Formats: sequence, structure tokens, C-alpha cells
Amino acid sequence: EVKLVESGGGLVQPGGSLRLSCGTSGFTLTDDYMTWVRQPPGKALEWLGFIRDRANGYTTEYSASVKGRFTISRDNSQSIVYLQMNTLRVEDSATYYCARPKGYFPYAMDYWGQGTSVIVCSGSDYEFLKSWTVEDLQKRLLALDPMMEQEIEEIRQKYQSKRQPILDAIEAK
Amino acid sequence: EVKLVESGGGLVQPGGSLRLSCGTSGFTLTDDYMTWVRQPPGKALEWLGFIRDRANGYTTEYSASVKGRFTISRDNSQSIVYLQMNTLRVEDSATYYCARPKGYFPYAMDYWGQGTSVIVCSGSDYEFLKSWTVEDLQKRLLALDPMMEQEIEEIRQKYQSKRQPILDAIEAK
Amino acid sequence: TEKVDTICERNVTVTHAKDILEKTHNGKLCKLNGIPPLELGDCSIAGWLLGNPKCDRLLSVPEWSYIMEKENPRDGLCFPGSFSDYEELKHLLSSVKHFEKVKILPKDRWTQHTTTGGSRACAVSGNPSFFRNMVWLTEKGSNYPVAKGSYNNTSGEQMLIIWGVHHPNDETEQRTLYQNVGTYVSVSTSTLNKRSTPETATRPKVNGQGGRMEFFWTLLDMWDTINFESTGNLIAPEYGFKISKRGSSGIIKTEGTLENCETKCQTPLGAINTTLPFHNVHPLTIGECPKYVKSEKLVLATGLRNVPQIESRGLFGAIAGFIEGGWQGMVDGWYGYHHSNDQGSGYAADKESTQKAFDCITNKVNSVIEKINTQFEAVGKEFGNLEKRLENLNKKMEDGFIDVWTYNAELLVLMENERTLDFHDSNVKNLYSKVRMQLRDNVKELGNGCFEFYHKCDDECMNSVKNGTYDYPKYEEESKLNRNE
Amino acid sequence: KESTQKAFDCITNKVNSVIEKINTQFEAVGKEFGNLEKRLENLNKKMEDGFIDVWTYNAELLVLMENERTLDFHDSNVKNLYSKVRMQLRDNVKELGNGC
Amino acid sequence: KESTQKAFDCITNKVNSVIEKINTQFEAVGKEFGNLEKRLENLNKKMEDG
Amino acid sequence: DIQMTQSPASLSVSVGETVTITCRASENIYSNLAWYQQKQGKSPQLLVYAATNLADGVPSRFSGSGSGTQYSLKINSLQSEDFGSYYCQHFWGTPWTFGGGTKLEIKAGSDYEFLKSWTVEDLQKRLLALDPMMEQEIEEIRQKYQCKRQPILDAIEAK
Ligand SMILES: *[C@@H]1O[C@H](CO)[C@@H](O[C@@H]2O[C@H](CO)[C@@H](O[C@@H]3O[C@H](CO)[C@@H](O)[C@H](O)[C@@H]3O)[C@H](O)[C@H]2NC(C)=O)[C@H](O)[C@H]1NC(C)=O
Ligand SMILES: *[C@@H]1O[C@H](CO)[C@@H](O[C@@H]2O[C@H](CO)[C@@H](O[C@@H]3O[C@H](CO)[C@@H](O)[C@H](O)[C@@H]3O)[C@H](O)[C@H]2NC(C)=O)[C@H](O)[C@H]1NC(C)=O
Ligand SMILES: *[C@@H]1O[C@H](CO)[C@@H](O)[C@H](O)[C@H]1NC(C)=O
Ligand SMILES: *[C@@H]1O[C@H](CO)[C@@H](O)[C@H](O)[C@H]1NC(C)=O
Repeated sequence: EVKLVESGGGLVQPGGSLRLSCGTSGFTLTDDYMTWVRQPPGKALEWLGFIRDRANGYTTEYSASVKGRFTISRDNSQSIVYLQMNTLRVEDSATYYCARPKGYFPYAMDYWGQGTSVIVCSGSDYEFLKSWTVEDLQKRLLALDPMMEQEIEEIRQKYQSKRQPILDAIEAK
Repeated sequence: EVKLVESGGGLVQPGGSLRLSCGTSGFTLTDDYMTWVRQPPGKALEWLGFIRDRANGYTTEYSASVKGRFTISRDNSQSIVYLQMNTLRVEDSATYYCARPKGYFPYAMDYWGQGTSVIVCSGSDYEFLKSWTVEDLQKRLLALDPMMEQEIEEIRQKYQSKRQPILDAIEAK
Repeated sequence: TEKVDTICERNVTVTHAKDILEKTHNGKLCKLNGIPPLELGDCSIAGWLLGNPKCDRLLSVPEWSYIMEKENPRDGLCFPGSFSDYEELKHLLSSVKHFEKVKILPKDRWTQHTTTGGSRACAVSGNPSFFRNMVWLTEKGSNYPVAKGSYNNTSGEQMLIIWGVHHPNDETEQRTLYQNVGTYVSVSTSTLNKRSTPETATRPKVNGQGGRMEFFWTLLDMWDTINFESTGNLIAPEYGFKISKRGSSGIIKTEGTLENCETKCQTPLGAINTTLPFHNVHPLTIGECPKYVKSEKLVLATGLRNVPQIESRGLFGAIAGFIEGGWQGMVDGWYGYHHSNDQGSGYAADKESTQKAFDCITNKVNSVIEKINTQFEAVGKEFGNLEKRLENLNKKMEDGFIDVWTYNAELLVLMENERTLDFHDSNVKNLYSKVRMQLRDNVKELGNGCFEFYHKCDDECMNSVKNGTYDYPKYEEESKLNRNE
Repeated sequence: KESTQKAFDCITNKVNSVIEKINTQFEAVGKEFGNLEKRLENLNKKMEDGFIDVWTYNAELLVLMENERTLDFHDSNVKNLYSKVRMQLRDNVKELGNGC
Repeated sequence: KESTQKAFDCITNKVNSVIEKINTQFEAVGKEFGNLEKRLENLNKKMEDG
Repeated sequence: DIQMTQSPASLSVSVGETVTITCRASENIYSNLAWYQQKQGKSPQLLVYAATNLADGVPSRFSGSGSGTQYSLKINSLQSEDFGSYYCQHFWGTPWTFGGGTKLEIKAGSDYEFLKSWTVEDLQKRLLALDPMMEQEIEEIRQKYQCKRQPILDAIEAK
């Protein structure tokens, strides 16, 4: 009953760097095939890379797409493994899972953490964007927030509209 | 080395009731096939009935003669089993043994207590017997006791008469 | 469906299991081993040794095998005071079963001091009175001659002599009681010497009195003459508690009350009567009763792994072997043979081997039981407020042992469960092997555990196979003839 | 895959059950004793020391036994596997005698 | 010869490993306690006895 | 309910060779059987369970055999201590009925005019096994006469 915790992700500018980490609770007979995997919000789950234990060298096996971009290694002294984000792109936006096969051999990636989302949204160029002073930025803030709410209450009320089935079937047995 | 103790029997009027009990000492791996058996002084040993443990219901298997007369059940809270005597008859006079197979299966009724005698002697009718006052009863008491002794000393001296073989063979090597 | 835990798996289903942890207790404080307890009730040990007004039913208590006591004995030590070395006295009581409250120094001795003891806080329905065993020396004739009491041991056993001194609250009150100041109380025995000096000072109002009683207790071992000497403030004992016998008693801090039973053990929650070797009821037992372990259940898988089979029957009249799993239809014993002869099919156990296995299990648990023989009278000692370290030590020590034994119990059955389960499996293999090695070349090893013969085998030869006397050369020629074609 | 997963589950459950059974004093801080309490101090030390020794035993020997408990267990599995196959191929195999 | 020597080595190493694992208090001398330290004495006894 | 009897009913024979006690059966009790020795004055012991297996205390002088509805026990070397009631009991049919039982003694050879050449161990064997059933008969007369006294009490307190 080992709980894999993880942290590090959030909002990052493209081309930045980030310190992802997943750490392990509970008594693991082995933490050999430590693995980092990711799932974009598009639900195309893709495997990233390895890291192993003392016994056979702290070797790694990265995906071809991420051969040199991300770097996986562990600082074994506190039973945590780090993944470095470098040279970030828009595609990197995904919820990242720490994963691990229980046996000494790979049979099932069968311990998954809650996942940490990482979000690299485009349109952050400053070709024309830094020209505006405090006032223009504040005015677009005060024009974008209200529509933010009314849109999300609209989505929540239509979710309620598709959810009354439960509200009716409870009294309908 | 479990010692089966038992108690309850004695002198009972016909048609009465009695609380026979046998209890268990020592550490028994199971007390499953608890069993009540009896041997009349005529040495025709006859099996009476069962009682089992939690695992398969406190079921019973009575002899056909004693289907409804005696009732076997256990009060497991103090590791003792009771047998109720109801509707007693003259035939019920017997030394009653608690017995039990050691294994989980019946292979030998191989734990027997010292036994408790129960004695239902006839001739206790009061068609004509209650008429006598204290004096007649006392006089037949004082006429039946002396012959009681002289008869039993007669039997004991004839037992000695048949027992001198040992008294002679000890000095005869 | 009795499930047991083993070293390898968890919640394994077994055919039979014998829980060896007595989790249950009747819950009533009952007489132990024929000898009734000492039903104190609301009076503390000090209250009984002094004889408060609140409990005068104790003036001659019959022999007790254990003592009870409420957690806070509201009706003990009526006069606000202390009790020097209370806990040593309680621990001594833990090893004493019967007192006899012999006279040593009656009120007749003190003809020069008024023996009238008075106390508002310890009143008897509004009247001033005092502990029965203590006499409250005061001045007589506006004078306090030097009290000089003595005693020579005569009863042939250690006598508990209990006395005390009074710390008055006022100099005026000191003098109005004893008519002198600079008072001392000397108590000397052949080994004890103690010269207490009462001091009068302002103390917080407790039960209306500022002054206190210091109480001391001692043992007159063997013809040890005791000498009380005082110029006041002494609270003399008129009652020396000779101890009738040694023994093994205890103090149970329980609020219950005595009822009628007969139990060889007794615990603060309730009595224990069982043949099991462990119990998680309460550590502070008394007498002949089993070890305590912090566990919740200890199930010994005496049975064998209860694997059912698929039950595809009625087609060919024969059954599948032990490879696919056990037979629901076998009731005669753990291990056996199903013989599908031409005279009629049928199961039949192997009585000898299953009896051997049951003897092995029983001897295993019994040997474990015999090896466990530890401290019997694990009663709970008491410690004063300034002995906290010691108390902690005690606790830790005691607690450590419980933990160790819990381990030594739990893991044991854990290992033993595995020790048993595969053992059963082993037996079956042996049985199979034995049969396979007694039927060298006359059987088609049907591969599910069976043996389908080459020669027409009546019930007699198969009965011979069961009991290990099968005659191979008798059927060798016919079996070879059938096998060749 | 199936049998090796079963074996790994057995090992993991074994060590985990050992782990759960071990639950002892938590705050084992060190008490202090004055110069005239030397006896008491020694007692404490001895008591504490004894427990350490016991647990050392109860640990060391455990893994010792458990190591044997495991090793032959593995060997046992292989025999079973072989036996199983040998018992599923009744008379269609030349038992090559090296395990094949 | 080979197999019986292996078995004897196994037995000898077994008993020897048990022997090495047992290393406890050396100077288990008996302390003394005064009459008013009875509790402490009992504690000691119980501890040691345990 | 099945029929089970000791065909060689209660007998008397000397010591030192085989005695065969046989047990019948109405239907197929496979081999589950029990052979009980009962010394007069003592609780029954156990000799053979499953019709051939010896008890915990192996006398090395008893043996069993049989199958189906036909069983037997043989004492290959009878001795003085082996005197008592012998019972066969079946455990197959739900009524665990017992056998008729067989008594074993000597043809009046217990007196020294017959066992002059026998050993001396049987002397203390008989000394050990003599008293208890002598008391048992004494208190048997005592209990029958107490039950004969009981009506007198019943009528005394009746009025
Ligand atoms: C009073 O206290 C004394 C403490 O010394 C108790 O000890 C007894 O003291 C007397 C002398 O006072 C001794 O008795 C002697 O006994 C021997 C025995 O042969 C005899 O030869 C002497 O002539 C003398 O009588 C002895 O030390 C001791 N008595 C014993 C131990 O029996 C004394 O017992 C106390 N008085 C009582 C309890 O009445
Ligand atoms: C093992 O079981 C076998 C078979 O049950 C027994 O060995 C011998 O079996 C034959 C059966 O043909 C017995 O011969 C006769 O049997 C018939 C009917 O069963 C019976 O009516 C005859 O009186 C005669 O006994 C033969 O007696 C029997 N041998 C012995 C020594 O009893 C035997 O039960 C077992 N053999 C062992 C344990 O060595
Ligand atoms: C207590 O248990 C024993 C068996 O250990 C039994 O002999 C005795 O009768 C029991 N006493 C009771 C239930 O009062
Ligand atoms: C107990 O056994 C049941 C049987 O199916 C199982 O479902 C459950 O998970 C077990 N409990 C455990 C392993 O803690």
C-alpha cells in the first residue's frame, strides 16, 4: 500500500525549466523500474522514461521524442526521483504520472500517483504584447474576468441540465 | 491430557428432571463431537447423543430411544455441555459417561470421564405407601438397617474368602 | 470459511481453525479460588488501615485473595493529611492475604494523657471522632507528660505498626493541644529510627483544617521491641496489624462489586475462565490465567487449504484427483482415495495418515503452550508523584514485554500456519508418491492425480492398495499384457 | 509470468506481515539519573539494553530463517513447475534427465 | 561422502549462526535493595525474570 | 440403525495366546470402527480405531482386521491385565450403536493351585485392580439400600 506522491508542475513559459519530482511512501520491496509517463488532456497516454536502482546502474531509457529534452535521475538519499524539464514546448502540456512496476520485472505499470499537470500555453509572445502599459492590461483583465465567470456558470448550469437524471431517479427508485 | 469432569446424577424419582453436565479441562484442539453415552449396571453400553461446535451449528443426533426424552445442548461460554433428564423411567438407571473423539473426525470415543451414576428405582408408588405415620417408617428403617450391615459384611467376608489367594501367594513368591 | 493469515498469503481459507486467543470475559468481579476478595468499596487503603468512620465493616476482614479499590476512594483518610510511603505499603499489601488487628497499646496505657480524639472534618453524624486504630494524644490536667509507649513482638510474624504525627496550623492551636512547643516524635526499632519534628505553619484550608497528619508505617520483624517516645503531636497506634500469611494478592482499581463465581483468574474488566493460552482482555490479571498479547485474533489453521473443485460430475462415474483440488464429498478424513472400481464408486479416507497429521498439529500447539510459562502475578504497582521516572520505567518495561510476547505470539502462529498448510500438501504428495511407488508399471498415470489400472482390479486389490500391501508380481503379467497392446 | 508474480507477492506479503507485527514503544527517549540513583540507572540501562538485544535477535534470526524460507521456496516452485509439466505430458515426452 | 559433508556443514553452520546471534548482557550480577525500596526490587526481579 | 454383535460372546480362557473377538454389521460401514477395553471399576479405554490402527498406548499384543461388514480383533498374547469388557462400535451409521461386549477371565485359574508357575507381576496387577470394583459393589449395595430408604423419607415429609 505505497502511495506515490509527486509535485513540481504548474504554469511555465515555453523554453523554461521545471523540477518535477515523485517520491514514494510505504515499504517497497523494490523501486527498480521507476518510470515517468504523461497523458495530454487529449487522452493519448505516452510513456516517457525510466530510472533504475543501484543493482544495475542508474540507467535510463527515454522516449525518442524526449531523448534529450527531459532528464530523469534520482537522488536516492531521500527516496525521491527528479525529472528536469528543459527546452519546453506547447506540446509538453500534460498531466504527468509517476509510475512503477511492483515486481522485479516489468509486468504492469501498477502504481500511479495523483499526477501533476503542466501547462505550456502559446500566445505568450512579446512581439507586440509588451507595448501596453498598466492600464490596457488592467482593462483587458476587467473585460476578460466577467465573461470568464458567466461562461463557466453557463457550463455548470448546462451540466446541471444534463445531471437532473439523478435528481429524478432518486425519488423514482 | 484433557480431563473430562462431569456431575449431576444421583437419586431421582421417576418422571423427574436432572441437570447432567460434563465439562472439559486442558487445551482441546476441538471439542466438536461432544457425546453423551451411558452404561447400565448390566454392562450393555449404549450411545445417547451428540452436540457439535460453532462451525457447523450446535446440531444433535439422539438415539431413537431417547429422541425426545433427554435434551443435549452446550452453554459454550464456560466450556461445559448440559444434558437434561425429563420423563425419567426405571430403565434410565445407568452410569453416564461424557465422551469425545479427539480428531476433527469420528475415529474413537477416546476421552471418557469418571462417569456419574443415575438411579431410578421402582417401588416408590404411593398407592398404599403414604398411609404409614412416622412410627411405622422409623420401625422399618430400624429393621432394614441392621440386616443391611450384616448382609454387606457377609458379602465382604466372602470376598475376603475368595481373596486370600493373594494373601498366600505373597509369601509363596 | 474460517480464514487464517500466514507468512506468505493473507486471508487464506482453511478447512479448520482453532482460535487460540480468549477475547471474552464475563465482566463481573468474582470470588477467586474459593477465597472471597476484600470488598473495600469507597474506602482507600489508608482508610482501612486507620478505620475511617465511613467503613466500620472491616474491623475483622476474613482472609482475602485479592483486593479491589475504586480509582478515587473519596472516603479514605478523612482528616486532611498525607501518608509517607503509601505505595510501598500498597505493594506490601499486594503480597499479604490476611491481617489480624491485634491490640498492642490499648487506651489504658495513656492514663496521663486524654485519649479523646476530636475532628470536625471527620465527624460521625456531627460528633467529633477519630480513626479507630489511632489514638489522638492530648494534654491532661493542662500538662503533657512525656508519652513513652513500648511493645515487644510476640505473635511470631512481621507486624505492621502504623502511627502518625500532627502538624497543627496555629501556635495557639499547637499549645492548646499539647501545652508545649519544640515537640518531637521519636519511633525506634531494632533497625528503624525516626525522629519527626512537627512544624506549625499556615497551610491552605482543607476540609476546614490547616494542620495535617503525617503517617508512617513500619514492620516489627521478630521480637523487635518498638519504642514510641514523644512530648506531643504523636498519633499512637492502638492496633498492630499482624500479617497472618504470605501469598499472592493484588490491588484491582475497579468500580464494580463482588458477585458469586469461582474463577482461577480475575481481571479489572472481568473474570477469565478458559483453556486457551492467550487473552487480550487486560494485562493486570491475578492468579492462574494465560498470557496477555495485544493482538486481535490468533487463528491456528489446523485444517488444510480449502480449495473447492469445479464439479463436472455424472458423466463417467469417476472423479478427478487432488491436482484440481479437494473433494467436497469426503467426510471420513483429511486424506483419502476415491476408488472407481467396477463394483461401485466410492470415497474412502486414510484414517492412519489423518490421525498422524492431527497428532502432529495437536502436539505442535501443545508444545508451544508448554514452552510459554512466564510471570504469574503481574499486578499493577503504584507510584507517587515524585517517582515519575520510576513509573515510566515500569510502564516501558511492562509494555515492552507485552509487545515482545505479542510478536512472539503473532509471528509464531503466522509461521505455524504456513508450517501447517504446506505440511498438509506435503502429506498428499507423499501419499500419491507412495501409491505411485507401489504400482510401479501397472497404472496409467492419468495426470490429474489418478491411477487408471491396466488389470481388472476388484475391491480387494484396491483395498490392498489403500493399506499398503499391494502385490505387484501377482498382477504383473496381466498388466504387462494389457499395456503392450 | 503468473508463477513469478505469485512468488513475488508471497515475498512482499511475507516482509510486510513481519513489518506489521513489529509495533513497539515509540518515544524511547533517554532518562537522566542522579549520582545516588546509580542502581536505578543501571536497571534502566540493562532493561533497555536487554530489549535491544532481544529485538536484534528477533530481527537477525528472523531474516536468517526467512532467507532459507525463501531460497528453497524458490527451488520448490521450480520442481512444482517441472512436476506440473511432467504430469501434463504423461507419456509423450522423453524425460531428458537434465530437466527438459 | 560429498552429500553427507554438505549436510554436516549445514547443521554446524546452523547452530553456529544461532550462537553468534546470541550476544546479550555480560555482567548480570545481582543488585541489592533496602527494605523501603521493595517496589524497585520487585521491578528488578520481574524485569530480570521476564 | 445397524446390527452389530460380538459373535464370540463373553468368555473365559487362560493367558498367553490368540483370542479372537468378532464384530458383524448390517450394511457397509467401510472400516470406521473402535475397540474399547473396559476394566471393571474404571472408565473404558481405547484399543483400536478404524478397525486396524492401534491407540496411543500400544500394547503390542492386540491387532485388528476386517472390511465391509465383517471385522475382528485378535489378541496374539493374552495376559492377566487384558481381562475386561471389550466393545466394538461403528461410526458410519448415524446411530453409533455399540456391540454386545465380551468379558474375559480365566477358567477358575486365578487361585494359586493353577498359576503356581506364573510370574509374580500379576500379583501386584491384581492387588492394583482388586480394590476399586470391590468398593464399587459395596457402594452399589449402599445406593440400592439408600433408594430403598428414600420412600421412608418421602412418607416422613409427606405428612
Ligand atoms: C522481649 O524482647 C526480647 C528481645 O531481646 C525477646 O527475646 C528474648 O529475650 C530473652 C531475654 O530477655 C531471651 O530468652 C532466652 O532464651 C534462652 C533459650 O534457651 C534461655 O537460655 C535464656 O535463659 C533466656 O531465657 C532471648 O534472647 C529471647 N527469647 C527467645 C528468642 O525465645 C523476648 O522474647 C521478648 N519477650 C516476649 C516475646 O515475651
Ligand atoms: C489390507 O487389506 C487387504 C484386503 O482388504 C487385507 O489383506 C488380505 O485380504 C484378503 C482378502 O482377499 C483376506 O482374505 C480373506 O478375506 C475374506 C473377505 O475379505 C474373509 O472372509 C476371509 O476370512 C479372509 O480374511 C486376508 O485375510 C487379508 N489379510 C489379512 C492379514 O487380514 C488386509 O486387511 C490388509 N493387509 C495388510 C494390512 O497387510
Ligand atoms: C472454569 O474452567 C474450568 C476448566 O478450565 C472448569 O473445570 C471449571 O468448572 C470452570 N469454572 C466455572 C465455569 O465456574
Ligand atoms: C479477506 O478475505 C477476503 C476473501 O475474498 C478478501 O476479499 C479480502 O480482501 C481479505 N482481506 C484482506 C486481504 O485484508
